Amino acid sequence: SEISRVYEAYPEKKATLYFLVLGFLALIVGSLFGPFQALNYGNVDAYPLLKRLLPFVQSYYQGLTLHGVLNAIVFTQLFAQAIMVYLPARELNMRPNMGLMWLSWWMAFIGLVVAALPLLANEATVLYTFYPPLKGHWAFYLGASVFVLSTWVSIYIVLDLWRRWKAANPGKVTPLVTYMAVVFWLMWFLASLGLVLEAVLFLLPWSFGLVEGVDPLVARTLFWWTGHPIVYFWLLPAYAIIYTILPKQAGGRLVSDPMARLAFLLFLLLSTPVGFHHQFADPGIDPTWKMIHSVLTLFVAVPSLMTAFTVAASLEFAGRLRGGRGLFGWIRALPWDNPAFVAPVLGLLGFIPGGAGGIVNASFTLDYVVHNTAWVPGHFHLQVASLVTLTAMGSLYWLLPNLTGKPISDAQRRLGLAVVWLWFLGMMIMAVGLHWAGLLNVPRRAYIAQVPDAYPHAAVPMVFNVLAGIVLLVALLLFIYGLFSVLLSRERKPELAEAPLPFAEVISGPEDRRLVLAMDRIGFWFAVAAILVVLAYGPTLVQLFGHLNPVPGWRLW
Amino acid sequence: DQHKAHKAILAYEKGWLAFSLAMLFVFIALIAYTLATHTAGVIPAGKLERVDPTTVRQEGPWADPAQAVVQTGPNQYTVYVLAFAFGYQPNPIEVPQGAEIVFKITSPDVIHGFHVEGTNINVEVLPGEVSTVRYTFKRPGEYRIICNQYCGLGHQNMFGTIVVKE
Amino acid sequence: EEKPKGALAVILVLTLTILVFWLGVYAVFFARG
Ligand code: HAS
Ligand code: HEM
Ligand code: CUA
Ligand SMILES: [Cu+]
Repeated sequence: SEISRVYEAYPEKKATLYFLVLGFLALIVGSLFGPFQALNYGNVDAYPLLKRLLPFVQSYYQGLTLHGVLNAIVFTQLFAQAIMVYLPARELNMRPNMGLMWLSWWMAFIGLVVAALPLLANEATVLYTFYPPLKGHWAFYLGASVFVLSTWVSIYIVLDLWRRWKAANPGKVTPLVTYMAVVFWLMWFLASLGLVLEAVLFLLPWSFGLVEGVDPLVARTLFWWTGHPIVYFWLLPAYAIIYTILPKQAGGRLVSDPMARLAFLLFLLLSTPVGFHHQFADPGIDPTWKMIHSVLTLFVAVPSLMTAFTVAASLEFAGRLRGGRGLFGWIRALPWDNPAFVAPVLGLLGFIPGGAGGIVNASFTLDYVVHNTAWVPGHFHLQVASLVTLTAMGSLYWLLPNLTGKPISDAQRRLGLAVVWLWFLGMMIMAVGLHWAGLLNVPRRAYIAQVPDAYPHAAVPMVFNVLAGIVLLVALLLFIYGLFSVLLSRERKPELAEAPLPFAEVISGPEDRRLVLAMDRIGFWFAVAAILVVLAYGPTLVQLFGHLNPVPGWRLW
Repeated sequence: DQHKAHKAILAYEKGWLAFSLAMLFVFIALIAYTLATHTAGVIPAGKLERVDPTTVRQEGPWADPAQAVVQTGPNQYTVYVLAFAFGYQPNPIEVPQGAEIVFKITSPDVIHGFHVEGTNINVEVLPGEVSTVRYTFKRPGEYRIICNQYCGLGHQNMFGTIVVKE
Repeated sequence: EEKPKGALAVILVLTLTILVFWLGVYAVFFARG
């Protein structure tokens, strides 16, 4: 059948790849509006240009929407069904089932494709949060509905591949990568009901025309169930990558197996019971629970902290191995010639400011300082346009060989970082701007270019955003040339491809085994996780479900 | 170095979880110090106070914008703010200085914000619910009201004023 | 050898930016009391 026995030995590189292509396409299109939306916050109107290049756009806010669905829902979703199946699958030399594994990919193309339409046609300009009563063509709600449900097929693929292993390595622990994704797909299933009970019972009949109204307090409470974990649905993949992979491409080893397990363990507990941080400014939602979720939210920042230690430690150990030496001698010992290794390490620098961000935001009342200002678009860009994205972009160089064949000549190695270093610097410059205007009260989510006399104390951050627009346009464009060029010029030469992708390995101890053994109560911790949700959203969700107060729809563009 | 090294990690790790879990409660704590003093009123009312958005600009204290600063204590003043597809009723809102404004806001159409600029007042306003907050402007003048919530293409243009009379 | 000097220099900073941020903010909260 094949002049590439490539997809008969293993076609987990036949499915996955289509995941990442779709992914890295969504990230290109949606990111497309980026620096346009960038100069807006820079106080220069760019849309007269953009509307004419792509003549299909009508609002600033329509782009805002493309950029939002196509970067944050589609691109991150895809990149996790990629990694989060492919890796464990390989760390076990097992093939994921392929009715299902090919079905899930149809779900995503089917979905996005259906949605994409309204969205281009400006029939659905309600933004990636799509807050009723802003009402979006029935066809959009069906998009996310299936597309996001495509994460239900894949949960299986993993958990299938869990069952079969331990039916054949029975009485052996769970190998790390697998152990990670297991909980991750379980956690994501706890979160995946939020938006799913919201789509089904409310969104769909409404937008279908089977009710004139929805209750937008509950409409946004189900969203925020799903809508927080979903950031940690975007993160943990790059965490996965950084835990198991990074230390290798970077010359070294995972300093602890179980720290890394623990880190994920607390992410299936605390990823979901934490929606009110986003609902701080709602009415009708008791002050007490805002406090709860706020304590809880600070809890969920405790994984990423030790991560901060376990990772930096690794790179440190690795740094010394390459005769790094000075207090900081360890840093330049790192493979700063390698995009594989640069993108997520710059990811993690980035992660620091963006880190504290979350925590300011996370403390109840300190949200009233920053909430809905541009401060927000500051924090998340730092976290997800930057870390998750760079970790993804950078994955090009070890994943895409492993997957197609096609090695990466010194030229690619050059573009490589030209892209990455421009990306980062862009994300850093755009960071201070967005974060600063944020404190001078420039609202987020706004076409502020059309009122370019209104934020006169933004004068200067403003510049920062202008500049970051130029920078990051320069870097998108290299990325296109460096995406289509590491794919399409023809080195589908034989050998290399085949692999264990560089896993790293671990340091070991006495203490390990006792701990590693307790974190394997997957059914058990799935329970406290599911005790925790029901304990926290339950006593509020009951309430409002009794004062369901539906109000009419609205188109308003 | 190497399995030896590994031990030292597992106690540093421990310091990290120790020190770090700490400063977090300091925060949980500091928060609670705000949580018990005047600056706490900018926190939306507990209760649902339900309304019927499609009627509220026609009947209810939100119908007449002229009589929407109702005195309510010797120093309390309820304001009935309405926040609609594309401004604030009323423009402006005049309140006295040194005194307790209890804002009560609602939507007749879609969602809006109401971030009274220079203050903590910063609340999502939802059709058919009544967002309710306390504030005291201790020092008077003009305060612009920005809508920080997308609500369609009037959005980047939705402002209004608080005048607080010297 | 002996010391994770580095990894802390990293968290020390990670801490000092959590502090600068949180404390900086807090005060804006209050400056807007
Ligand atoms: C993918 C992405 C995201 C991650 C990850 C993320 C992490 C957090 N966030 Fe967030 N966020 C909030 C709180 C947090 C907290 C407490 C964390 C925590 O999980 C983060 C803990 C992180 C740290 C403690 C940093 C650890 C640092 C590390 C690990 C770097 C180490 C560097 C090394 C090791 C380098 C070493 C190498 C060398 C070479 C030196 C809150 C408040 O509670 C809001 C509400 C704002 C509002 O008003 O709407 C919010 C709003 C958002 C929104 C806006 C949603 C919307 O559009 O309406 C998005 C998209 C988002 C994404 C993400 N966020 N966030
Ligand atoms: C090319 C570089 C990028 C630039 C210049 C950029 C710029 C911006 C700006 C200025 C905003 C604020 C818009 C507003 O508040 O009105 C924004 C929103 C957003 N960006 Fe990006 N961005 C970039 C890349 C990315 C990437 C790679 C992701 C994927 C993780 C992403 C995800 C988002 C999301 C989820 C929003 C919020 C949507 C909303 O407000 O409803 N961005 N972007
Ligand atoms: Cu009302 Cu934006
Ligand atoms: Cu969140």
